[PDB]
Amino acid sequence: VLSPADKTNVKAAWGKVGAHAGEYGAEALERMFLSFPTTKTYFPHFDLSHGSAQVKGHGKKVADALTNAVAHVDDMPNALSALSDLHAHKLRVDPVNFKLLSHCLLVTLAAHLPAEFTPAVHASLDKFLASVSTVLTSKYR
Amino acid sequence: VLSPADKTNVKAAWGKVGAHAGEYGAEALERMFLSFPTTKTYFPHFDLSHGSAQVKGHGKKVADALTNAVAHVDDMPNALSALSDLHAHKLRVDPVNFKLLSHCLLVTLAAHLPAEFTPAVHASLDKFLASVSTVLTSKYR
Amino acid sequence: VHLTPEEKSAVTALWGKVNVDEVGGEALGRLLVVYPWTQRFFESFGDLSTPDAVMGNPKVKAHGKKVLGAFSDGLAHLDNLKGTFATLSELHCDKLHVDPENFRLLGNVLVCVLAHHFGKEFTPPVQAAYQKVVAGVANALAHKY
Amino acid sequence: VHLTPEEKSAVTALWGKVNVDEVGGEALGRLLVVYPWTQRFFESFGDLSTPDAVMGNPKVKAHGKKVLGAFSDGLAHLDNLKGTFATLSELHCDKLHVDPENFRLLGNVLVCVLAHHFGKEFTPPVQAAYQKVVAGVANALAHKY
Ligand code: HEM
Ligand code: HEM
Ligand code: HEM
Ligand code: HEM
Repeated sequence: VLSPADKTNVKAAWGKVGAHAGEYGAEALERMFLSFPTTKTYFPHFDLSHGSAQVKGHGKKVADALTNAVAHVDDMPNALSALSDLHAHKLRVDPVNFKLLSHCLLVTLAAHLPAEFTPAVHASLDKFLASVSTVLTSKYR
Repeated sequence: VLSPADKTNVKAAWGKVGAHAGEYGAEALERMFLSFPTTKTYFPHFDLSHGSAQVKGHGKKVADALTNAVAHVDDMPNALSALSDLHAHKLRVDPVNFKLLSHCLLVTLAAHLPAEFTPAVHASLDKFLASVSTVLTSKYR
Repeated sequence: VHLTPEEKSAVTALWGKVNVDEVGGEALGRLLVVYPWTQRFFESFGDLSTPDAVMGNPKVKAHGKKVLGAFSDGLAHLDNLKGTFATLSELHCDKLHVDPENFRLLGNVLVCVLAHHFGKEFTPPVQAAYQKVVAGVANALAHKY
Repeated sequence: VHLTPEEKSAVTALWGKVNVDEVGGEALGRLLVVYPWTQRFFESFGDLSTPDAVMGNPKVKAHGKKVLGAFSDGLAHLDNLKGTFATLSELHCDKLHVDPENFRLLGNVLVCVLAHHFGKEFTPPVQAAYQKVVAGVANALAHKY
């Protein structure tokens, strides 16, 4: 449960991401594939090579959805219904994986938003990614 | 979320537990202590010996709370608020341990309810224990 | 794994009583039923729409027997699981693209199945030895990823 | 751990640029803030009521330095983290009652602090190697439980 402070923290941090969200999207995936090689089992049809357009494009896709989620921080369940659906009934990614992408995304933001990645912002973002994870895995069963 | 089916399943299997809940609670703890030794770090003040009265006493408490969650299956967040507060603020049990107890609870029921422990019931009990765990950990941060 | 001699005997003693054909189908069907997401690898198996559809599906049953067969062999090479499972690890990774977490879920399901089947005989400490075993197998199976 | 000579160099060289003092205080503080339940072991430290209060607490800072110190010394025994942390493993279990999961949480926090610090320099491949190390350390510390 995101507090008012959290929502603020998140909106601020993401605010700064701006035009780079797509790139950060791509970079987190790349960090994910290398750090947790088991996550590659869900992308057998992609070229997982560095700077692959498939990864880049997918990075964008993920970033936009996070953007949309920040925008509807108050109504996530509703803003991500379609995506919860897709993952629960089509993709069927194992829930453990969500924590791996989340971590890689924090690492990415840390590396790129030094001044903004304060302990309190770090805490907020974590809870945020956890929340998003929960929503995306709520219709699994 | 628990479907009507799930609810019937849970009330049904738990129904069979009846007056053995206490003993089954104690047994789940013991299996957990033996299979997942790291959970012992939370009970440094307990005699964890075979047939410890402390374990016995603790098993009853856990069993009583589960029984209370079954009795209020449509209002768990409220029926369990107190316990949610305790765990979040005083015990501060790492979240991952809930999954370990759940699993040892499933094992105990299986070992005692051969006839009711059907695939469908197994599934329902798993989602149920996951829900209780979610509630007890909801106020952590 | 770190199996005390007496944990190794207890595993082996109980395993002697197991009908791998039967337990095999039970474990696999149950997996597909409790964690429906795991169904993603079996779209060619047909109807998996309800519990009965899964539990009774001839293909699930046959597959389960295969998996448990390979598992039973692992039990005779408890000293070298990594070696025992190497080609299987490569296959699951490179060919099948099966997330190794699936291997731990199956392990847990299997432990419930043994409890189901053996009742009181599946003592706390027998469970503890099997927990070590299923973890070792899952680990061995994920080693080539 | 199962570090490639190349992965070994990458760890080795970034570390050489680390101010243990600051990184240790920040890693431990971030832990107490992101995962508030870890504060159950530091009651005697004082005011942990706020990020500001945690980050400023000198008891936290000095404990952070002690922890990273020991971590630091373990990178010199990357081929035997197990024998390097055996005594520390027993202490944490038998005296401190610290759940090893805490070891994993810090590991991850540590990685965020390094990224925070080295920006550009902390590349995907450098993170992969660090991830292997934090996992390795956590595993070694949990070993005697
Ligand atoms: C941070 C949480 C996540 C978000 C917001 C997210 C969002 C998305 C989005 C926006 C898409 C594209 C939908 C479309 O094509 O219209 C997608 C697809 C996909 N996601 Fe998720 N995702 C998340 C976590 C994960 C994780 C952890 C994995 C696997 C390890 C994953 C695996 C996939 C796959 C395999 C696809 C389809 C890729 C393709 O074939 O193009 N996702 N996700
Ligand atoms: C869904 C699962 C759980 C339930 C229903 C549950 C319920 C309870 C209850 C009813 C109590 C007693 C509170 C009182 O004194 O009134 C308790 C205490 C406690 N629980 Fe939980 N709990 C659960 C999970 C866990 C887990 C996973 C752990 C750690 C592995 C844990 C550790 C503790 C400890 C250390 C205490 C205090 C015991 C004492 O000192 O007497 N609990 N729990
Ligand atoms: C105890 C762990 C496991 C063992 C020992 C095992 C063993 C096997 C064996 C011997 C085969 C046949 C190999 C071949 O076709 O040459 C197989 C195939 C397969 N396994 Fe595994 N398996 C295990 C767990 C799993 C799990 C948990 C899943 C998915 C949830 C899975 C998914 C598959 C699939 C999709 C196939 C191919 C089926 C086909 O013929 O189309 N396995 N496994
Ligand atoms: C990188 C992993 C860790 C390492 C290498 C490590 C190392 C140390 C060392 C060297 C000490 C000194 C105490 C003595 O020698 O008597 C210590 C104490 C302690 N550690 Fe760990 N530690 C680690 C992780 C943790 C974590 C994650 C926690 C809890 C969140 C923790 C809780 C404690 C506590 C409570 C003490 C006792 C402090 C005191 O006596 O006031 N440690 N640790």
